[PDB]
Amino acid sequence: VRNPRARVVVLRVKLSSLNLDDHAKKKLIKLVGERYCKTTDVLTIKTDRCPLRRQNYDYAVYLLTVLYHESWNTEEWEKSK
Amino acid sequence: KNIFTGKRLNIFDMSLWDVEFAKQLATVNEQPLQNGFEELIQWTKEGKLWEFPINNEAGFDDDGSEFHEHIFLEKHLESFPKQGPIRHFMELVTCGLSKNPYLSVKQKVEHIEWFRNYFNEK
Amino acid sequence: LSEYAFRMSRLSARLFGEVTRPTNSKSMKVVKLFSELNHHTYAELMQTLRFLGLYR
Amino acid sequence: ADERLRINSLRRWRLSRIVFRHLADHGQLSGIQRA
Amino acid sequence: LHVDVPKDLTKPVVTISDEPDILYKRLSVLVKGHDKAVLDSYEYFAVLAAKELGISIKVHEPPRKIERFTLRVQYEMRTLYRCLELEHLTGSTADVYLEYIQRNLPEGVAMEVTKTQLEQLPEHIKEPIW
Repeated sequence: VRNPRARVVVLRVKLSSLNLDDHAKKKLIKLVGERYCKTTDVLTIKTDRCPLRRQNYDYAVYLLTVLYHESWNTEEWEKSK
Repeated sequence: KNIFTGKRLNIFDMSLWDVEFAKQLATVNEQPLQNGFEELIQWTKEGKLWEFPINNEAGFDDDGSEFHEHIFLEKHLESFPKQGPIRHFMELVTCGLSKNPYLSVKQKVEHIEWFRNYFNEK
Repeated sequence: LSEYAFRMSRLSARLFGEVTRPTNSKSMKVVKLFSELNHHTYAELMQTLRFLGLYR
Repeated sequence: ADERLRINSLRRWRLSRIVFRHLADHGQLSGIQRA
Repeated sequence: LHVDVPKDLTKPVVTISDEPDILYKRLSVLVKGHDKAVLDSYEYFAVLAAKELGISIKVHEPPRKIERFTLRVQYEMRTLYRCLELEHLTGSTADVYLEYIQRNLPEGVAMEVTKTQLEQLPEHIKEPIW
């Protein structure tokens, strides 16, 4: 029954639903790069690193979590926009 | 009056042998298969047929591991040089291993240990 | 290429697990290396069943 | 094997063509028709 | 059976658990086969079963593909597709429907089901960390 392609998980969330300000939205978009589509306002994280599917789902959620927190953070180099 | 009312004894109020006794109990309801659905049911109870809806990772759990064991393998690099070129080589090695979906954590750890050894003889 | 975009690219590398330090592309080869990973049994079975008297 | 891969780091039907044809030509290989 | 009938039937046990169920926006079922008639009959079966199960279903036909190769003797493979997109079904309805239609999957027909689960934000993302 094993099929290696079943581990892939795709998380899709519209950035307008995330509690982001202007700076946070800019930072999130230009962090993600091509994962974010300007036309649709949708961010798509595809996770396939882990063997299982639960592990890839957890990794996708963790990635989104850290991405939000690091977009809402202003480092020192952030000052020199 | 029914046979269920009347006089009674009034005496009382309120290993291998067990294995073969239970196996003999099983024979009481041991009938030949009566149709095809019954055959599929018996086969899936025996573990013969696949479970439906089909789960492509059925019978596999990767030793109950979590993602952070597969993605963050840099805690196995503590005994190595922390700033030389082996730090470069091994950090990049573990970056490679963390992107491998075909291996379990145990094989990755053994591989990192083999590099540990190999550099220590050298 | 602005310095801001460079430091941000290596930040995103930290986020997504990509190699933060740019190791050109030549040394990256082992990243790819570690990204990825019977006539007998037939033969005697036919002849084994043969002398038992159920195959040909 | 693994040792060989490590030191390196430190630096469709699986049948004969004819047997494929007989099975393919007799309809014994599913989905493989002749154009 | 005209007189000799089972008196009572032991229905299977379906216990209403206490956990909340998964919700699926969409459930896309791509069946690939070598025969168009087989896929048409399977489409009829799946669509009908969805109708008596109350699930909203739409059907379309993704374009066929051909793989040609040569040994001159030129052999061909045709793959035809049928896509059944179900909408607005819960976890249990989807699970039972999929079990049924997968146990009734004919010969030479492979299945690809993509399930689009619905989830809410993690509590770690409702507000920033202070």
